[PDB]
Amino acid sequence: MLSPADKTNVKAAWGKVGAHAGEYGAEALERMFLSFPTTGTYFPHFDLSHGSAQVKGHGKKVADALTNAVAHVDDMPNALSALSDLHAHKLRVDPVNFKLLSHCLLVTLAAHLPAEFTPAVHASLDKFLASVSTVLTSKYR
Amino acid sequence: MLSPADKTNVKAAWGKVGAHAGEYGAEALERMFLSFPTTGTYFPHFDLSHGSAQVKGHGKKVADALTNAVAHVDDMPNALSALSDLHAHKLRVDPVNFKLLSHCLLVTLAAHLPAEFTPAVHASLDKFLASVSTVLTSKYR
Amino acid sequence: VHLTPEEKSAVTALWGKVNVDEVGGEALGRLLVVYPWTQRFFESFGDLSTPDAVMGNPKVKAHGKKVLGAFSDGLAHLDNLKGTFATLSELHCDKLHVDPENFRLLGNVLVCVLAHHFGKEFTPPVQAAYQKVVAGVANALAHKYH
Amino acid sequence: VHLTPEEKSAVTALWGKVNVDEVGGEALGRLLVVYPWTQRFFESFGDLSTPDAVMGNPKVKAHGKKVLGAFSDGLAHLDNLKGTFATLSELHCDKLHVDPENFRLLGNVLVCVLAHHFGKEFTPPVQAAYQKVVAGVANALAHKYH
Ligand code: HEM
Ligand code: HEM
Ligand code: HEM
Ligand code: HEM
Repeated sequence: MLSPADKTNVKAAWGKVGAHAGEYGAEALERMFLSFPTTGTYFPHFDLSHGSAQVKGHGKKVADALTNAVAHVDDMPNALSALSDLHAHKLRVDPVNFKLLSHCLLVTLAAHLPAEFTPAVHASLDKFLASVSTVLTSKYR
Repeated sequence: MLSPADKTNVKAAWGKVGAHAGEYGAEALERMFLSFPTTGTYFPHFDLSHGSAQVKGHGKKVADALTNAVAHVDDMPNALSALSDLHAHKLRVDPVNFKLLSHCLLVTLAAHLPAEFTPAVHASLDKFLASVSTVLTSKYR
Repeated sequence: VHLTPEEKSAVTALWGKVNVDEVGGEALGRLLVVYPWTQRFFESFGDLSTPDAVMGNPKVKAHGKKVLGAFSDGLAHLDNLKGTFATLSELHCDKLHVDPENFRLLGNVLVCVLAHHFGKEFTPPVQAAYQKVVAGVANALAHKYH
Repeated sequence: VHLTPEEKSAVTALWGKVNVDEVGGEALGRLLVVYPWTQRFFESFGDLSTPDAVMGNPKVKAHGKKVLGAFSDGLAHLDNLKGTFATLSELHCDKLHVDPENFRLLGNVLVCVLAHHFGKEFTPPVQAAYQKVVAGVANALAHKYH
């Protein structure tokens, strides 16, 4: 449950991301694949090599969805219904993995938004990614 | 989210627990302490000896709370608010421990309800314990 | 693993009483029913639409028997699980692409199945020994992932 | 842990650029802020009511340096984190009653602080090696729990 401060914190931080979200999407994945190699089991059809167009393209897709979620911070469940469906009924990624991508996205933002990555913003973003995670895994069973 | 099916399943299995809830709660704790010793760090003030009155006493308390969530299966967030607050604000039990107690509660029920512990009931009961856990951890941050 | 001798005996005594054929089918079916997401690997198994469809599917029962078969072997080399499971670990990773979290879910399901079957005989301390065992196998199975 | 010579060098060399004082006070404060429940062990520290209050608390800052200190000394025994943290492992269990999960949370916080600090320098491959170390340390600290 995101507080008003949190929603603010999140909108500010993502606000700074701007035209780079896609690149940050890609970089988070790359960090995820190297750090938690088990996450690769969901992408056997991809080339996980550095700067792979597949990873790149996928980073964009993840970024855009995050953007959309920040924009509908108030109506997440609804803004991401289709994605919750896709993941629950088609992809079927085990829920433990959502914590792994979340962490990699923090790391990525930390490394690129030094001034903006304060302890309070760090707390908000974590809660945010947790909420996004919850929504995407809400129809699993 | 619990379906009508789930609710019937839960009321039915818990129905059978009846008057044994206390003893089953105590037993779930003991199994938890023996299998996942790190959970003991929250009970430094307890005698965790076999048949400790404290554990016995604590088992009733937990069982009473679960019985209470079954009784209010359509308003759990409210029926458990108090307990949600206690856990978030005073006890501050790390979230991963909930999944550990859940698991041991499932083990105990299985060991005592061979006839009712069907695949379908097992699934409903798991979803139920996950929901109770989600409630008790909702106010953590 | 860290199994006291008295833990290794209790594991072994009980295991003597298990019908690997039956327990195998039960554990695998219960997994597909409690954590439906795990069905992702078995779309060629057919109808897994309801609990009855899963539990009674001849392919699920057969597979379960295979899995528990391999697990029973693991119980005789409790000293070298990583060794024992090496080729299987490589296969689950490189060919099957099975996320190792699946192995921990299956372990927990197996413990419930053993509790279901043995009732009171599955004492707090026997479960503690089996918890150590299922964790070691899941670890062994994941050891070759890269 | 199971660090490659290359991975060993990357850890070793970034560390050398670390101001333990600052990184340690920041890791511990962020921990208290991001995961508020960790504050259950620091009641005696004072006012942890706000991010500002945590980050400023010198008791926090000083505890942070003591923790990173010990951690720092552990990177010198990357081949025996277990024997290096054995007494610290018994202490956390038996005297402090600290749930090992906290070790994992800090590790993760630690990695976000390093990225925060080194931006560019903290590349994916360098993060991977640190991830292996934080896991390794957490594992070692949890080792003597019973
Ligand atoms: C932060 C939470 C996540 C978000 C917002 C997210 C979002 C997305 C989006 C937008 C897509 C593309 C949908 C389309 O093609 O229209 C997607 C697909 C996919 N996601 Fe998720 N995802 C998340 C977490 C995960 C995790 C943790 C994994 C696995 C570890 C994962 C695995 C996949 C896979 C395998 C695909 C399909 C890739 C392909 O075949 O092109 N997702 N996700
Ligand atoms: C869904 C599972 C849980 C339920 C229903 C539950 C319920 C309760 C209840 C009813 C009490 C007593 C409060 C009172 O005095 O009125 C309690 C206290 C407590 N619980 Fe929880 N709890 C759960 C999970 C956990 C877990 C997983 C842990 C740690 C492993 C934990 C640690 C404690 C502690 C340390 C106390 C205080 C005991 C005492 O000093 O008397 N709880 N819980
Ligand atoms: C105790 C843990 C497990 C053991 C010992 C085990 C063992 C085995 C064995 C012996 C095989 C056949 C190998 C071959 O085809 O050459 C197999 C195949 C397979 N296993 Fe595992 N397994 C385990 C857990 C799992 C779990 C939990 C899953 C998925 C949730 C899984 C997914 C599969 C799949 C998809 C196949 C191939 C089936 C086919 O199409 O023929 N396994 N396993
Ligand atoms: C990197 C992992 C950690 C290391 C290396 C570590 C190390 C230390 C050291 C060297 C001490 C000094 C106490 C003494 O020698 O008497 C200490 C104390 C303590 N640690 Fe840990 N620690 C770690 C993680 C944690 C975490 C995550 C927590 C809780 C969130 C924690 C809670 C405490 C507490 C409560 C004390 C006692 C301080 C006092 O006496 O006021 N530690 N730790």
